[PDB]
Amino acid sequence: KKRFTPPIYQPKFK
Amino acid sequence: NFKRISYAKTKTRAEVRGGGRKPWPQKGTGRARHGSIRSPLWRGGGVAHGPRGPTSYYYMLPMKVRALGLKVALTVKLAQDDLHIMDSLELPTGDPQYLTELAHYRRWGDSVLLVDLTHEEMPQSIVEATSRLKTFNLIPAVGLNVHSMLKHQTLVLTLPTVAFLEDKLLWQDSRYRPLYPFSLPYSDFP
Amino acid sequence: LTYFSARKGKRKTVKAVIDRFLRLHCGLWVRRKAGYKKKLWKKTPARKKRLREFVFCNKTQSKLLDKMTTSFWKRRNWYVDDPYQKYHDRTNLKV
Amino acid sequence: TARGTPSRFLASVLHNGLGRYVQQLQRLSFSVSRDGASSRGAREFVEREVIDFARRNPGVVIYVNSRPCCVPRVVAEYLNGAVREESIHCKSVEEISTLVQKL
Amino acid sequence: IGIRLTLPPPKVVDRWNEKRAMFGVYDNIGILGNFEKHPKELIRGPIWLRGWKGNELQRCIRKRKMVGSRMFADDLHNLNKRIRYLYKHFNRHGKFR
Amino acid sequence: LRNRVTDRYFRIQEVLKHARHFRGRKNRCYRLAVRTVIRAFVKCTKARYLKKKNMRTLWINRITAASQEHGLKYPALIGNLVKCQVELNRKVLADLAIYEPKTFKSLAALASRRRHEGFAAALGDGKEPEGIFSRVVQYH
Amino acid sequence: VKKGFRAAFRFQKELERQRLLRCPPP
Amino acid sequence: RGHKGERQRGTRPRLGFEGGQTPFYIRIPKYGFNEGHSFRRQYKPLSLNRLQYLIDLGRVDPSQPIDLTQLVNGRGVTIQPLKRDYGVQLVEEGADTFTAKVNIEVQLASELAIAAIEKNGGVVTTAFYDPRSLDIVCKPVPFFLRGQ
Amino acid sequence: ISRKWEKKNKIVYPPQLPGEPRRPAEIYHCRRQIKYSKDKMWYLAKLIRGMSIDQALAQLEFNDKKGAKIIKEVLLEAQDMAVRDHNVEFRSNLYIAESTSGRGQCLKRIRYHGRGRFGIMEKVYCHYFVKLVEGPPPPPEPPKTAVAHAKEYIQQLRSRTIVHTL
RNA sequence: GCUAAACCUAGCCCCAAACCCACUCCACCUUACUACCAGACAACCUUAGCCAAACCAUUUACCCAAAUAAAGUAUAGGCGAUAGAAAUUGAAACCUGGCGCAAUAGAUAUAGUACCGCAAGGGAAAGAUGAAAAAUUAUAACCAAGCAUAAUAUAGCAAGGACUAACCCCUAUACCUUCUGCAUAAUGAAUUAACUAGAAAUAACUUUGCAAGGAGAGCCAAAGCUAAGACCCCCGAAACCAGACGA
RNA sequence: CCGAGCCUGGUGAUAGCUGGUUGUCCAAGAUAGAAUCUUAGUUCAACUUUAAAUUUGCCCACAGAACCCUCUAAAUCCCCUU
RNA sequence: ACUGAACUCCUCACACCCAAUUGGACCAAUCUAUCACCCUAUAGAAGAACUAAUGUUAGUAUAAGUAACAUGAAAACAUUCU
RNA sequence: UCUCUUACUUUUAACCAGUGAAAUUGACCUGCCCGUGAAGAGGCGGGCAUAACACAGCAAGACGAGAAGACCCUAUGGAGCU
Ligand SMILES: [Mg+2]
Ligand SMILES: [Mg+2]
Ligand SMILES: [Mg+2]
Ligand SMILES: [Mg+2]
Ligand SMILES: [Mg+2]
Ligand SMILES: [Mg+2]
Ligand SMILES: [Mg+2]
Ligand SMILES: [Mg+2]
Ligand SMILES: [Mg+2]
Ligand SMILES: [Mg+2]
Ligand SMILES: [Mg+2]
Ligand SMILES: [Mg+2]
Ligand SMILES: [Mg+2]
Ligand SMILES: [Mg+2]
Ligand SMILES: [Mg+2]
Ligand SMILES: [Mg+2]
Ligand SMILES: [Mg+2]
Ligand SMILES: [Mg+2]
Ligand SMILES: [Mg+2]
Ligand SMILES: [Mg+2]
Ligand SMILES: [Mg+2]
Ligand SMILES: [Mg+2]
Ligand SMILES: [Mg+2]
Ligand SMILES: [Mg+2]
Ligand SMILES: [Mg+2]
Ligand SMILES: [Mg+2]
Ligand SMILES: [Mg+2]
Ligand SMILES: [Mg+2]
Ligand SMILES: [Mg+2]
Ligand SMILES: [Mg+2]
Ligand SMILES: [Mg+2]
Ligand SMILES: [Mg+2]
Ligand SMILES: [Mg+2]
Ligand SMILES: [Mg+2]
Ligand SMILES: [Mg+2]
Ligand SMILES: [Mg+2]
Ligand SMILES: [Mg+2]
Ligand SMILES: [Mg+2]
Ligand SMILES: [Mg+2]
Ligand SMILES: [Mg+2]
Ligand SMILES: [Mg+2]
Repeated sequence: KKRFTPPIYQPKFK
Repeated sequence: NFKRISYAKTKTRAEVRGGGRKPWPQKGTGRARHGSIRSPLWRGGGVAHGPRGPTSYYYMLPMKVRALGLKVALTVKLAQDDLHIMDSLELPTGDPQYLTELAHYRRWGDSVLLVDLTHEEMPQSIVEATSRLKTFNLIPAVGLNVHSMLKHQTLVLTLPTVAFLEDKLLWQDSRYRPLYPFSLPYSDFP
Repeated sequence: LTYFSARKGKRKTVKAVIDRFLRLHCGLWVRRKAGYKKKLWKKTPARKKRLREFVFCNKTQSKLLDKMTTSFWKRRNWYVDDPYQKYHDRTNLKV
Repeated sequence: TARGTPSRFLASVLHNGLGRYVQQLQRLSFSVSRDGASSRGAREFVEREVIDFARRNPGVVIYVNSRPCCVPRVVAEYLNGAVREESIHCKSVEEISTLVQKL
Repeated sequence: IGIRLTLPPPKVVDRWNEKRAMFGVYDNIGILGNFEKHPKELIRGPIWLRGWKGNELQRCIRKRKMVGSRMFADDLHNLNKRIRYLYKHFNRHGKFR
Repeated sequence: LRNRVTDRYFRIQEVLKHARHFRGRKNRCYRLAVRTVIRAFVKCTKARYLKKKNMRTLWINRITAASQEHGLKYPALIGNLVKCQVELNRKVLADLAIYEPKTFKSLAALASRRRHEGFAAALGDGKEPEGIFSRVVQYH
Repeated sequence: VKKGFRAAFRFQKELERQRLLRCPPP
Repeated sequence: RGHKGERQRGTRPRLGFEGGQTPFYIRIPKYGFNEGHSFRRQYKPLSLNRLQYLIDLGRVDPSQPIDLTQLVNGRGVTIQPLKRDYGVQLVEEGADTFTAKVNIEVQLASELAIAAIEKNGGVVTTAFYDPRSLDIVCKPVPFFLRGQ
Repeated sequence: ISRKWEKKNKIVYPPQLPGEPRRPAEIYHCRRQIKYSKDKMWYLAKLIRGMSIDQALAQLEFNDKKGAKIIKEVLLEAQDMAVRDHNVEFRSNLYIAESTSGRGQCLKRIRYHGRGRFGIMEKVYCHYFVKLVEGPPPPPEPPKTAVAHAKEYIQQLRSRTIVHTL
């Protein structure tokens, strides 16, 4: 199929 | 070890508040393979192999072995000149200063275990003398063990106290089988 | 065989071992050869007699049957009319 | 390895074999504790064999500080000025005797 | 670097305090005490172990049987989960079988 | 944490004290310093036979050069020295050839004379003289 | 914090040794 | 732990599984070996030799009638109230060299034992008791402390 | 955070004897928290190194960089504190002996790429160290001619002796 | 010497005891944080599922009445992996701690804060001088990974043997693993600091004690019984049900 | 990120499948096979690990081990001496 | 003829080079009892050791000062021009 | 579009001023030929080759970077359809 992974955003504290 | 209750308890990877869904896909991203957080390999998880609940180290030795150990401790205290038999534990005025001066003059050591009998039949002078010191202790004839004897350097007993100890230690020899606990009235045993 | 139960925390036994075997106090298990009651018309009388004999087990089999049981099945019973009473004790044993 | 530690040459301090042989060892400062279970060997040594070790060679002076410590040590100074300090922590009398003889 | 620079303060402990100097008192009262009370009754602590050792799972079973009828909800759930895990680890996984 | 590690830096220093003269990150990275020190110690232990063989070959080369400068060869010299009941290893021969040329020239002359006597005895199948400097000494 | 005293004592002795080695007294 | 696989991962079958193969304790048919063992009547043995030994030592006085409580007090036999025990039987192993002359109450006494007891001048009494009576006669002190 | 460079100007020396040299002065000064890169500061320090203070100021006045004026002001205030407090009379009898650069405290920001990913923007900071010594500047090391190489080769060929024997 | 390293207290887990609380005035069931108007309808229900039996369709402690022996006994069970009582002697009121820890440990918590979605929900690091900061002083420095101080100088898994001196002379194919055979061009790795992975029964071995009896009721016994020591990992999937949420 | 969604609980689900499994020394220590909806696993043979009881373990020699038409080799099995 | 190993010999005493596995001896940070307080021993317990698991967290190098990148011009700073 | 490409402008390209990545890294003092090896060697044997250090372009190799291959096979691990 159409394999795709969504990106993950880090918390805004670093 | 028979009076040890370790209250240490650490949570595992299941009792920790957290970890439910799956952080990031395993096949999608190129990060490490993980299924849930709060793991012993992550930061803030539970202990893998640690103390789980209160652990009790309860175990009892045979009565004959304990009686033989008491007799061996008595023999060790008697052979090394660390056993002074008395007739009546009484003091003229009852004070810690006179007590420690007599102990230093009679060459006993830095500690001595004073043992009486029946607990209730103890004079007030020696009680008030020992209630102000730390090395001097007053325990009855029943509360005598092995750790308190080995902790002190010498031992002090009395004629009725030593007679009670002798008969209680010889009662273990030439007896019948337990069958039922000795708390019953029996017939010959009081 | 459930080494630790959920109520008593003890060790459980297998009732099949008790219903199919019989342990003696010496450390031997008495079993029965299979097929001693089925298809007896095509077997020679010698085979029929051989199948109807109390055959003992081996070493690994006895160890397995002992591990599958607890300390209750390894005691000594004193029945009134026990036909296997003479087989409990084993005399004339030289290593 | 040899490429990580310094080296020297084999020579005498002041030609002892030519003229006369002298004792290189001078002082032996022992530190034996008063109470403890880590200086029993040193205590027994000072009790039984230190007199014989002092009378064997008059050119060696033995100092017994008897300082209450935990690790018994020994200081050995030579003519050239080298100071080798070793510890006799939990050692028998024979081991300490062999060590001081080698020193 | 995981080494503390300054030395810690000398933790002095009085070896002749109360429980230290009076340790082992009234121990073994059955032998030389005409047998009135068992020495196991002098142990102070959790009620589900006053004179009983047991294993890791046996202690949890005894706790759920004696005290399990008077605990919390999350604590009881965690105890049940731990008992299930110990059961699955002892009666399914392992060695020497 | 209960009774965890409180003296790990001492082990790191004990490992790194053997890696205080290396080039690159091997003198600082413990993970590589361990392997570097391991290989260094293994090679230092295994190179004893290599050092012995190198010293022996150097002694043989020095003896051969000295024999060629005097006017002989190495195998003939070794044979004549082993056939004259004189046990001298390669080290003393090299030391003499480097420092004491007179005794080495005397040894070369003795070897040449022994070789000539052996050739004469082989061509004559000896009978009577068999070499003046020969005559092995019997030790019972 | 890390509970201990013997390792801390050895580390302090090493620090004193490094101090006396870097700054040699008369 | 050896190499990888079930021997290292810990996921091993239960004790007795031979990997699909029919185990040894299954291919054998059932037989009436332990059909009703929990209901059979068990009796502890008691030889006349040990009885004479107890009488000579003094733990069994031959002046009073001997039953079950006397044997429990003398501690010659161990009568278990459970495990389906209906008393203590009698064994004629100590027939020869047996001089006691004392009445004894045994639940099961053989012919040789009764004869040997009657030779010196003893009385054998065969009686039966329910497990409740066994528990009562074994330890009478807790039965008296009970309150029933 | 450690500060040990600004405290070296307080080391008091005992009074000398009439039979002792003059001993040049040592002036330490540095600034903290400078919005610049450490590589460019080190390049400027390598451009300076051991030269006269006036020549350094002249080279920095015509240096088209951001830290040039910063280093110029640092040298100016250091010379001022030297001639006002460190007991320095001549203003042109100074030379820079040591001049290096360090690294300052850094923060973290975002970069925003062309997708859900991003970068770690680390605010690069640095410092600047300099030391002023009185007296004329020392001349540079002249290159060794063929005579020095010949003498060294002769010494090396004369120092070799017999090896692997006695 | 810059970057940066340690400085204990908010307390955190379980015991024994004790049963613990909920309006100062206003607003809070509609668009909660809204003072004021006409259909009153709204609960009373076998939980399921995973795993195991090498599949799986019967079956699989979880059921909320204090210990133990009986007993893992009779029994139920594709009579098989397993489950499991009852009848019975019995069960001594009152005492304030940690042979647990100190911010990557212990509750996630200074906090259910920021942040993500309309939504249920998920959800993380924080604070170190000091008696006198109303002592803005002069010091206490010294150790990891990254840097200048102090770049390179021919040749070679970075190493060893060595000499008067770094190179120059000789030898020598990184580390753990599925593999007969791996540095192989197979797998993992940039370092430092913290954390992380062998938990346990019947039957066995050794050492005290007693002994035809042992054992603190129950159990075993034709040399036995009690006690102690000794022992059996971690992480990683697609799937199913139940309770709520979205056009 | 729908050939069938997000959250929580069952769940630390299971998985013969992958990887890893922490200080030193010494000694012992290498595999005829059978069964299984099984050869990627498991169980039993054989070998390896400890402390005891018993006495025989190896080449052993004159001799012994039907065959059939056409040949039938190199060898093997029991074997006190040494 | 000679060169030529970890094979043999010279002074020493000899347990100090197999996969999996098994057995025997030491080692250290915590608490507790016993002695010493410039730091160790006798006994009991362990959350008792990391060169590795695309292991979790924080600091920092190579890649790399590499790619991307802003502001129309003059000027009294009141304005003018495309 | 080609034979057969060319004339100019912008983005862009090279240097100066600063913010300043991402993938990736076991360490590199990093040349070639013949031959060998887990079967395609800059680190192994024999030869050839050699003062050191940056900038500006192309891809021949380091079976180079991204996805535990979607193609073939195993799984008493699943799901959809009939
Ligand atoms: Mg959970
Ligand atoms: Mg999972
Ligand atoms: Mg935690
Ligand atoms: Mg593996
Ligand atoms: Mg395998
Ligand atoms: Mg399975
Ligand atoms: Mg089948
Ligand atoms: Mg299943
Ligand atoms: Mg009941
Ligand atoms: Mg925290
Ligand atoms: Mg947290
Ligand atoms: Mg450093
Ligand atoms: Mg070379
Ligand atoms: Mg490893
Ligand atoms: Mg693999
Ligand atoms: Mg292969
Ligand atoms: Mg590789
Ligand atoms: Mg692979
Ligand atoms: Mg890689
Ligand atoms: Mg719409
Ligand atoms: Mg798993
Ligand atoms: Mg398989
Ligand atoms: Mg040789
Ligand atoms: Mg040899
Ligand atoms: Mg071996
Ligand atoms: Mg742990
Ligand atoms: Mg650990
Ligand atoms: Mg580490
Ligand atoms: Mg990667
Ligand atoms: Mg790692
Ligand atoms: Mg580039
Ligand atoms: Mg550009
Ligand atoms: Mg630029
Ligand atoms: Mg190879
Ligand atoms: Mg090639
Ligand atoms: Mg390569
Ligand atoms: Mg794959
Ligand atoms: Mg299969
Ligand atoms: Mg399936
Ligand atoms: Mg299924
Ligand atoms: Mg489905």
